[PDB]
Amino acid sequence: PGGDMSEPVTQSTLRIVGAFWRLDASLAFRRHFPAINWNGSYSLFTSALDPWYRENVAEDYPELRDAISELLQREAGLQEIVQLVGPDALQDAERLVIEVGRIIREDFLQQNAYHEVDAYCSMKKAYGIMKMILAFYKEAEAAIKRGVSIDEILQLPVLERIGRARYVSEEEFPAYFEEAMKEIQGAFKALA
Amino acid sequence: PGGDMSEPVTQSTLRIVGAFWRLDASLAFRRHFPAINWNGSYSLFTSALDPWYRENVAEDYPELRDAISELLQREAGLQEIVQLVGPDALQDAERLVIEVGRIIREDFLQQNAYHEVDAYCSMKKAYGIMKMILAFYKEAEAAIKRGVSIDEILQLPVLERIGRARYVSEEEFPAYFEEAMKEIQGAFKALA
Amino acid sequence: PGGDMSEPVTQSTLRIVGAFWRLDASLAFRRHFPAINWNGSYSLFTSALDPWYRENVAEDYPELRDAISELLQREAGLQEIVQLVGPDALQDAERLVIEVGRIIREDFLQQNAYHEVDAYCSMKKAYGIMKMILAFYKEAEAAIKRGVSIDEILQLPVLERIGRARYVSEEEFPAYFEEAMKEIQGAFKALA
Amino acid sequence: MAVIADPETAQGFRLAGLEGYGASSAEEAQSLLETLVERGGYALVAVDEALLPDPERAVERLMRGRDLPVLLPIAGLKEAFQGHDVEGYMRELVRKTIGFDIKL
Amino acid sequence: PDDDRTHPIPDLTGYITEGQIQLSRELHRKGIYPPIDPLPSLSRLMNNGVGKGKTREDHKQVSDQLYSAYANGVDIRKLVAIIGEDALTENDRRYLQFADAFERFFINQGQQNRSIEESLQIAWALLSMLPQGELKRISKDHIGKYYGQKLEEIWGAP
Amino acid sequence: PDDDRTHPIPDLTGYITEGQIQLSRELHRKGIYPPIDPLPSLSRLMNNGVGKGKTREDHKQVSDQLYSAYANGVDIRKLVAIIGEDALTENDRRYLQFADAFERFFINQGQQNRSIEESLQIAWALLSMLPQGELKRISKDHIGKYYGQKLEEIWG
Amino acid sequence: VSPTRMNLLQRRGQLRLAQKGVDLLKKKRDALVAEFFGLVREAMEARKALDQAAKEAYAALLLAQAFDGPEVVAGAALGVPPLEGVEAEVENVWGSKVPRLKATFPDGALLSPVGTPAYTLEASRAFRRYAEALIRVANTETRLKKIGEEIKKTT
Repeated sequence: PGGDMSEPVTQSTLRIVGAFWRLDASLAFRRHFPAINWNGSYSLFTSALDPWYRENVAEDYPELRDAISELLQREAGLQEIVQLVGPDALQDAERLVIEVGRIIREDFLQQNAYHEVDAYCSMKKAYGIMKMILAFYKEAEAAIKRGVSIDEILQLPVLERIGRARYVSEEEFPAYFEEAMKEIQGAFKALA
Repeated sequence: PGGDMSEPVTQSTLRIVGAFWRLDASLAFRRHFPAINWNGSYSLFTSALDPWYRENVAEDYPELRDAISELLQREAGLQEIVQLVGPDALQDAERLVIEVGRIIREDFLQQNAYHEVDAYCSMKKAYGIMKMILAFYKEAEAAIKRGVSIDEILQLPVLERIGRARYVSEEEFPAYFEEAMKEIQGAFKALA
Repeated sequence: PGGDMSEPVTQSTLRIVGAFWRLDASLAFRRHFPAINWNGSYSLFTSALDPWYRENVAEDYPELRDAISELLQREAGLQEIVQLVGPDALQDAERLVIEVGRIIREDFLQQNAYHEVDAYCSMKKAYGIMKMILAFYKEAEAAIKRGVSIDEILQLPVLERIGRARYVSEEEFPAYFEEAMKEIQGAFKALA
Repeated sequence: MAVIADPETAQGFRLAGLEGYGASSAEEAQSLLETLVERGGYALVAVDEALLPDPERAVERLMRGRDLPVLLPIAGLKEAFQGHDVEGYMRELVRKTIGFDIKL
Repeated sequence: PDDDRTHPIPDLTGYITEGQIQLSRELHRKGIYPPIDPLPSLSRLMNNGVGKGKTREDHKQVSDQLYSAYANGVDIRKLVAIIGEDALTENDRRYLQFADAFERFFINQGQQNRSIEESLQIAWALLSMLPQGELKRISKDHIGKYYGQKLEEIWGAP
Repeated sequence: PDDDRTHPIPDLTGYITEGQIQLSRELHRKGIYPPIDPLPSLSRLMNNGVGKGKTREDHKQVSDQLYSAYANGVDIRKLVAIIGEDALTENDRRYLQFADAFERFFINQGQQNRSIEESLQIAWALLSMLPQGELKRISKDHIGKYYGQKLEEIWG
Repeated sequence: VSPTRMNLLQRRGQLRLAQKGVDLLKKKRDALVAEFFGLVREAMEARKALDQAAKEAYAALLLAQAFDGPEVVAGAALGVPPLEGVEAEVENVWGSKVPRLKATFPDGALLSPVGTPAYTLEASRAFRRYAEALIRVANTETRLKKIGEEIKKTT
C-alpha cells in the first residue's frame, strides 16, 4: 500500500520464494527502467544453473558475471566520497571505476521494453556486451597505469560503440561485436 | 476525549459546519488566548462577505487581510528551518519575516477577555492595527536594502506604540493611529 | 511483555509498593550488573532510616550518600553535551566530573554476584569506598586550580587502589582503607 | 607582528620595521612562543617550519580562550634557496581539514 | 479525513481508479486558484489521448519538461532561504525564477476558460525563460519551431 | 497511570473540576519541593478572588508575566539542546537564567510558610532580572511602583 | 507519548520534516565544499608568491651582509622603530567572524632616507614586500581553516 516491505503479504511471500526482484521508486523517478534495485535483490539458483551456462553460452560466463558484480559493488562503496566531494577531485584510479559503473548502468542494465529491438535480448548478445565492457576496463586501467590522463580516455569514440550495442539487430550482432573488439584494441594501442 | 481530534463526533461535525475554530492546548499552557490554532482552522464564508466589507469597512480591507495571511503562511513555512539550524542561521529578510510574524502573533491575534478595554474590538480598530503593522513591515523591508541590520531595527521605540495599541479606547484610537503612522515615517527616515 | 512498563500489572503494582527497583536492558547486554537504572528507581524508606544510619554506621553517612547522588546527577547532565560536542570541548573541570562518575559507576555500583569476595558487602566497607572516592574527588578538584592538567591526574597509580578495593575481604579492609587514604594524601601532595 | 627564526635572519625583520627574535632550537622556539602568547599586542607570529612545523598546535591549551594572534609556518632559511613543493604541503593541509587524502 | 492518504477511503479508491488530482493547502493559502499541485498528481491514461492527430504533437515532451523543471525549482526555493540568492549559480537562479513564474501564471488562472492551444502557448512562453539547450526532454524540431516566445503575451494580457 | 494526562480518569476529572494542580517528576528528581509544574496547572476561579481590594492591584498582571517569561525560558532550554549553549544571544541567556532562578527560588520553598506579600515580593524580585521594556503584560504604573528589587538582599 | 491517531499523524509529519532537512543540509554542504575547493587555489597561488619573495629577499640579504658588513646591517636595523599596529578587522564567513589583518605600516616609518649602504636599503625594500606577501597568505589561510570546520560541523 505504501511501498513498504513490512506489509504482511510481502513478509509472507518472501519466506517461500526462490528469487526476489525488488523495484525501487527512486530509479523510476529518474526514468531508469527496469527499476530493479540490484542491492536488495537476490537469487538462489545461480550455483545450480552454473553447469548449464558453461556448456551453452561460454566457458567463461560464470567467472565473467562475477567480475561485473564486483565492479558494481566497488562503485557503491565510493558514494560516501562522491556525495562529499565532486567527481573531478577524485584520482584516476577510482574515477575510472566511476565511469565504468556509469557505462554499465546506462548500457547493460537499462533496457527499453517499447523499443523494436531492445525489447528482447538473447544470452550471447549480453555475453558479448559484458566482454566488451570488461575489455574496455582492462585497457583503460593499463593506459592509466602508463600515465595518461583520464580526460583523453573518455573522449574515445569507442564509448559510443558500446552505447549502440543495445539497439543493434540480433543477427547483425556477431559482426558488430568483432568490429568493436578489434577497434578497441586498435584505439587503445595508439594511445600515449 | 483526550484531545483526540479523530473523535467520531468531531468528524461528524466537521463535514457540515461552515466555519471551524480549532483550539490548541500548547497555546493555552503558555497563557496565549484565545489560543485559536491558525494552522488547522478555516472559514467558508470569507468570499461571500467581501462586498459587505468594501461598503462598510474600507475599500482595501480584503487586500490587507490577504496580505496578513501571506505573512503568516511565510512564517509558518520558515519555522521548519529554525527548528533545524537555529534562528541565527537565516538571512536578514527571513529574520525580518520571523520578527514581523512574532509581532503579529503577540499584538494582533492575542486578546484578553478580562481587560476593561481589550475585551471588545470593533472592525475599524482592527483595520487600523493591520494597516500599522503592514506599513511597519514595508518600511523595515525597504530599510533592509539600505544595509541596516535587523537587530538595529527592533530597538526602535515605534515597536512599543504598535505593541500597546490594543489597550487604547475606542474613542481615543483615531488620534493614536494618526500619531503612530507619523511616528513610522519619523523612525525609518532618520535611522539611515 | 517486551520490557513495556506501561502494561497493567506493573502500573497496578507501582501504586502500593514502597520501593521500585528498575532494571535496564541497556546495561544487561554490555555486562554491567546488577544493571539497576539509578535514574528511574526510587525508594520511600530513605528518610525514615536516617536515625538508624547515624548511629550504626557513621554520623556523616547521609551527607556522603547525597554528595555521591549529586555527582551522578551532574555526570548524567554532562553526558548529553559530551555526546554531541566531543570529549575535547569540555573544560578540565567537567572532564574531572566525567572521570569521577566513570570511576563511581565502574567501582561502587558494579558488583559481581559470583566472585567469592565481591558477593557480599558490609555497610562499613561501602562507607569506606565512598569516603575514598570523595577524598580523591576533593584532592583532584583542588589540584585543577593549581594548574595541573587532567592528563597527569588520571595516570596517578592511586586510582588503581580504589578500583581494586571492592575485591578486598572484610577482614583486610580496615587496614587497606587507611593505607589507601594515606597514599591518596601523599600522592596528591607530591604531585606538582 | 612577531617572527622567530635563526639569528642569521633576525636582523632582517628589524630592517623591515618588524619585531624579530632569534631562536636556534625547538626548545628555544617553544619557550619564545610561550613568552609571546602571554604577551599582548602580538597579532601575528611567523614560526619557521624547521624549528616548529606546527606553530598553532604548540599553543593550543592556552589558545582555547582567545582568537586574536594568528600563527603561520614559514619557509626555512637554507631550504628557501633550493625551494620546496607548495603543492605537497597543500595535500597535508587538505588531509588535515577534510580527511579523505583525496586531491586532484 | 485528516489529509491522510493511508485512510481506507482514499487507499481503496486508488486501487480502482486510473490516477489522481491532488489539491494543495499551501497553494490555497497563498491565494492561487485552482490549487492543483502538479507533483503528486498523476494520470495513467495520458499517453493514449495526447499525441499527433488528436492534439498538438509536442504535448508529452512539454509536459515532461515542465514537471522536471518545477521539481528542480521547488528545492532551490528552499535552499535560497539559507544560503542567499547571490551564492547560487546562474542556472539555479533561472530555475528559481521559473518556479516563481510558473505558480504566478500557469496554475493561478482564476475563472478563465483556456483552450488547449492557449495553455500550450503559455507553457512554451514559460519555457523560454530557461536557456535553450537545457531542455533535454524536447526534440530539436519542436525547439526550433516554438521556442523564443515572450511572456508578455499573458503578462500584458492577464 | 504512567504519568499520562490523556488517561480517561484524569481527562474526565479535568472536564468537571475547576482546575488542577499537576506535579512534575522532572522537578522531583532535582530535589525541588513541592514539585509543582506551573505550566499544566490551572485555576478557573482565580479572577473572582484577586485584584483591587482583595489581595493587591498587581496580582493578575504579575501572574501573567511570570507565565510568559517561563514559557520563553522553556523554549530556549529546548533550543539549546539542538544548537548548543554558546550560540545564544544575551536576550536568550537572560530568559535561561530567569528560568533557572525561578525553579531554584520560587517553586522550591520547603516546609516554610509564606504570606502572599512575601510571594509577590519574590516574584517582583525575579522579574527585575529582565529588561524593563520586555514587561509587556504589566501596566506602566505598576512597573514604576514596584520594579527595581534585588533578590540577594532578602537572603544575604 | 499517548498512542492516538492524531499523535501518529504528527509523528509522520515529523519524519517527513526530518527527511527534507537531511537533503537541505546536504545541499548546504555541497555549496560549502564548492567554496572550499575554489579558495584552496588562491591559497596555493599566494603561498608560491610568498616563496618567490622569500627567495629573492634572502638572495639580497646574503649579498648585502657581505658588501655592507654585519655591524652596519645590525646598526641600520636598530634605527627603525618596529610596529605592531595592525587593523584586525573582523570578516564574516557563514555567520562566524574571522580576523582579516590589514597593515597600518607606512613607507615613511623607516629612518635614514639617505641610503649610502644601498644594499641595506634594497634588502629593506625586499623584506617589506616579503611581509606584504606573508600577511596576504595569512589572510587566505584564516578563511580556509574556518571553512573546513564549518564543513565538519555540517557533516
